[PDB]
Amino acid sequence: NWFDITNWLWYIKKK
Amino acid sequence: QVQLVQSGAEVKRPGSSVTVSCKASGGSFSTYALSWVRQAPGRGLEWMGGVIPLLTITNYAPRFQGRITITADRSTSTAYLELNSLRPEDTAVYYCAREGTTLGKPIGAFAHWGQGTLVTVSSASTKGPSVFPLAPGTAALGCLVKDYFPEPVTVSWNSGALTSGVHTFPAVLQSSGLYSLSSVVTVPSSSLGTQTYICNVNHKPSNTKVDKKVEP
Amino acid sequence: EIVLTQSPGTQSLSPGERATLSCRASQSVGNNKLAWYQQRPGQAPRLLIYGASSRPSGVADRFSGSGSGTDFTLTISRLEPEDFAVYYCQQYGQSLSTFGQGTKVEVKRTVAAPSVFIFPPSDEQLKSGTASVVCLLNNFYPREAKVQWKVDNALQSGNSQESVTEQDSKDSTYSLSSTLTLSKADYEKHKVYACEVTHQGLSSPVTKSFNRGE
Repeated sequence: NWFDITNWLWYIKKK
Repeated sequence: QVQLVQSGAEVKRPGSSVTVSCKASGGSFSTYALSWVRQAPGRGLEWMGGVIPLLTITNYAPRFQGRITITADRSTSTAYLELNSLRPEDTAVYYCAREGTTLGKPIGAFAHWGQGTLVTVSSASTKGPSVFPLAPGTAALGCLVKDYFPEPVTVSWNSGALTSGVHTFPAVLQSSGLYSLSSVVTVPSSSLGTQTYICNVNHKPSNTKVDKKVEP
Repeated sequence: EIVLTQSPGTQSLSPGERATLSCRASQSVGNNKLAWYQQRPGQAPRLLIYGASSRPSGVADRFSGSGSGTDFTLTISRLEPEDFAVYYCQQYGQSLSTFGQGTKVEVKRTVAAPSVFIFPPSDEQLKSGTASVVCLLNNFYPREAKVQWKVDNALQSGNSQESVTEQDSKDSTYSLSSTLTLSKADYEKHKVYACEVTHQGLSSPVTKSFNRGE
């Protein structure tokens, strides 16, 4: 789901 | 706060391509999803597509795949919609919309909307309207604002002093490709001899500014 | 492609009443990625609910979302005057996002029959070689109404256009205007111009008419 990509991006840019 | 500002309304010829822009400020541009949604006159919302700027990953609705391009430029925080091979059916207000956040966690749903861009697909030329009276218990009277292009026109009565009982109708698109609009007001019959009724019509694109006295 | 069905497309409700708006999906919506928007005339849509039940900051808590899978509901616990608007559902659980067709929440009021007025072409327009005849249906409820033009008792087709106002913010009525357009030459071929109006508030059709040049 393309609408989930920015959520993933937000997560990996925290860690 | 996130603000989206779109480019202004445009008239496009059939078969041409249109570019609409959306400049963002007040948040992170690159890591949030930006979509385009359109709304044809009197119709519902239609999702067209979107872009994630940082990744240059686009996502188009199947019915626009091959006819649209969405791009982003982080140097100006601007997103662009290109729509090609325009037809009358493409006449619509085009909105850019950015997903909301809980620089926080994105929610997918569109919390942030541009003001919209009206794109009119037409072969018509700019033309100012003629303004005709609709001459008058209760009486009705009005003005017929006929044959103008493009939208919009605005109508007031007695320089804005009269609003009670005023109805200004949605414009209709005529076979000529020109618009027509009516505005009416109901008044006491007894007031027809003692009170003056003037409709003030403004059509900015043609600089048509007419104040028409409506008489029995 | 997930099809979202909002039925009915219009709900007529009284101020203060509860409202429940349904959105049925043709297949299960992934992770309940279901959103609701409100839209007023002249304005961009506004997000009310996301993720089926989550409410953005600033949105009134009289709006609530519920449901999962294929069955979703927007509930407005008590309708305020500003809540009469159009509501759209949207799913974004697949890369192809879709909207429902929308549901208009309108103000229910007592039936009002239209007051009908007919207007001959102006002398000014006639001088220009064209004739527009206008029929006004004023202040009626409910919205459904029909207008038929008759010229010397001949039913007209294809030479008229009509439009309807938004529901009036003060008395919750509608108005409708229809315009019949002919060349001056054709206008002058006929005598009686009439519009015939049907409406729930009328027990039988109302006709208004004039005789040309009288």
